[PDB]
Amino acid sequence: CSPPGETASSEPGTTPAIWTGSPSPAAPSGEDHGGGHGAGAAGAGETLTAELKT
Amino acid sequence: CSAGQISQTTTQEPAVNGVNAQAGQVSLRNVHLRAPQQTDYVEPGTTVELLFVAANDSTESNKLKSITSDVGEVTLTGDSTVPADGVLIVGEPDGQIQAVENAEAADAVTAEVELTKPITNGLLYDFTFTFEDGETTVAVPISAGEQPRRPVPPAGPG
Amino acid sequence: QSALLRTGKQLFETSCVSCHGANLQGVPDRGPSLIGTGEAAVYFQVSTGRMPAMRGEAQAPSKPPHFDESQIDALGAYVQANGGGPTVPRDDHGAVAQESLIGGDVARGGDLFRLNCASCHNFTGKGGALSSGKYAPDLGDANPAQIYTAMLTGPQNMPKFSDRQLTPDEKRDIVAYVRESAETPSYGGYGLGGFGPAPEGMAMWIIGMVAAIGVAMWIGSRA
Ligand SMILES: CC(C)=CCC/C(C)=C/CC/C(C)=C/CC/C(C)=C/CC/C(C)=C/CC/C(C)=C/CC/C(C)=C/CC/C(C)=C/CC/C(C)=C/CC1=C(C)C(=O)c2ccccc2C1=O
Ligand SMILES: CCCCCCCCCCCCCCCC(=O)O[C@H](COC(=O)CCCCCCC[C@@H](C)CCCCCCCCC)COP(=O)(O)O[C@H]1[C@H](O)[C@H](O)[C@H](O)[C@@H](O)[C@@H]1O
Ligand code: HEC
Ligand code: HEC
Ligand SMILES: CCCCCCCCCCCCCCCC(=O)OC[C@H](C)OC(=O)CCCCCCCC[C@@H](C)CCCCCCCC
Ligand SMILES: *C(=O)CCCCCCCCCCCCCCC
Repeated sequence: CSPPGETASSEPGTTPAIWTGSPSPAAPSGEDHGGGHGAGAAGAGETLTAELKT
Repeated sequence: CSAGQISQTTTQEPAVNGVNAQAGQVSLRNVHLRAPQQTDYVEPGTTVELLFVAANDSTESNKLKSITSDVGEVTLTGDSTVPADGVLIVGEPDGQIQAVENAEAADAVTAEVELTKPITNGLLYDFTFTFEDGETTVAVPISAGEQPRRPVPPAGPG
Repeated sequence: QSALLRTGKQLFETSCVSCHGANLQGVPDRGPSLIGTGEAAVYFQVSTGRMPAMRGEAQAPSKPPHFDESQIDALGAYVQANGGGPTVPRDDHGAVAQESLIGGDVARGGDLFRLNCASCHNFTGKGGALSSGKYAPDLGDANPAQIYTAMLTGPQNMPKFSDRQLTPDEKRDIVAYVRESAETPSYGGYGLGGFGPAPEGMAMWIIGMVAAIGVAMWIGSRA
């Protein structure tokens, strides 16, 4: 005997798409904190940058 | 009888990243792309260089190298009709030595491509090299010539 | 260098143009093109002697080198100029580096060797067999530059370990482990080659068992 599933010459295939990993659900819910702050508004956190251009 | 007409040693491609395209009178060797990528893709609009060596097989010559352009608009700066029983070295693969203080025809036929399409290392991208004798698709790879590892960020256990 | 390039060309033209055609392009079905192989490939291959090759077979065997260090450098420079590629390491003076390639860490080198090298060579760099007439040779003859360049350019049926895949520090550690395992004396007696079960069983059956049987024949009486 030989393995039932082999030798699919047809269907050349396609290049895999860029992987976009989903965030870890409640199972591995652990994630890095984005920054603690008072946040007396809708929420900004302790991380905010900006680029002053010309 | 590993020495018969089909022997392992003889039927071996060079251990180089560039592909070989023997189709046509002029043979293309070590044809690759120097496209240093800082992320998943080399974004369109950035110029990456096209390395290869065109060796002439016949002395009777095929020194035209008309267009050799594909998706990306490959342009041949300092183009010259070099191949006459010899080599046309378009660029300087990493580790290349100039071999003399001066130079001939300024750059030695440097081929550069404005991508107009994302590319990434590990993929094969078709290039149609067309000499007056004929045209051949080569399926050039992306090669990181001599650049060492780019430092990946340290991992924070979670 | 100009004269180095000229010497490399002269050696090439009267050594290998029959199988690595002039212009460094490969002769179809006799030898691969040397464009892009680099100086490291030439150094390793010619210094080990494999390249003055007088047969097409399963594997090109090692042999005494046909060129001295200066001619090896000339050929390597010629091939590097023609194709452009990996370069053999060198020390401060300019000679091919031997001691500088001995990595400081040997445990790391051994781990990397086992993960990557022992796969086919051995636990300690003795030889190994391959599919059809091929074989991974013993590493005890190779010098640090030869080991480093062997990794840098996969010679034949050997994976090509780029600097990105094995940073030169990792390759230096592997070189240190190879040299240490090769030059280290067998603790516990004569290591019968480096393969445990087979040489050990043969030595049992030939040394211990013939001794026991001969002593039994001496003590007892034939009948
Ligand atoms: C599955 C299977 C057995 C396939 C065939 C493989 C096999 C055993 C082939 C034969 C090996 C030989 C004899 C190769 C030489 C070339 C050859 C075939 C010549 C013709 C043979 C012939 C008819 C010759 C005329 C008379 C004759 C029969 C001479 C035989 C010569 C020999 C080699 C005799 C002794 C037998 C022998 C040593 C066989 C190899 C087997 C083993 C397991 C050796 C173990 C061993 C090894 C492998 C070490 O590396 C080592 C390193 C350091 C210390 C110790 C050892 C050690 O003990
Ligand atoms: C009867 C009881 C007595 C038992 C024998 C005890 C002998 C004690 C010897 C002295 C103490 C131990 C020395 C240990 C130092 C040591 O190990 O010894 C090597 C040598 O080794 C060799 O070559 C072998 C040389 C030949 C002499 C020994 C042959 C004895 C065999 C025949 C005994 C088994 C019986 C088998 C019967 C076979 C017939 C079957 C039908 C020498 O170095 P080297 O040679 O360079 O080893 C290479 C590394 O360098 C290099 O990297 C590495 O890559 C390797 O290439 C390595 O070989
Ligand atoms: C089977 C896959 C393979 C692996 C993986 C491999 N080798 Fe090799 N090695 C070979 C083969 C086959 C040769 C013979 C090449 C030739 O003769 O052209 C060789 C040649 C060598 C040589 C030349 C020895 C001499 O005396 O000529 C050395 C040294 C070496 N390898 C060490 C290493 C090192 C260091 C690594 C790093 C992990 C490694 N090997 C990984 C198969 C492998
Ligand atoms: C057919 C006889 C033969 C001759 C003679 C010969 N080569 Fe080769 N060459 C080969 C073969 C076959 C290979 C690939 C298989 C191998 O190396 O075992 C090769 C591969 C090479 C490689 C390694 C290519 C790679 O991708 O790693 C180098 C370097 C090289 N040759 C240079 C030379 C130089 C320099 C000479 C002359 C000093 C020479 N060769 C003489 C046949 C030959
Ligand atoms: C039935 C058992 C008896 C045999 C019956 C009649 C046996 C009659 C045997 C016809 C054999 C025909 C072969 C046809 C070759 C082929 O088309 O394939 C090519 C292959 C690719 O080429 C090879 O790879 C090697 C081919 C050479 C074989 C060397 C063998 C040398 C033997 C020595 C090692 C000595 C051994 C001791 C042997 C000792 C015996 C001495 C006679
Ligand atoms: C490669 O491994 C070997 C190549 C040899 C091919 C030619 C063989 C010629 C025939 C030899 C005869 C052997 C003895 C026959 C016994 C009956």
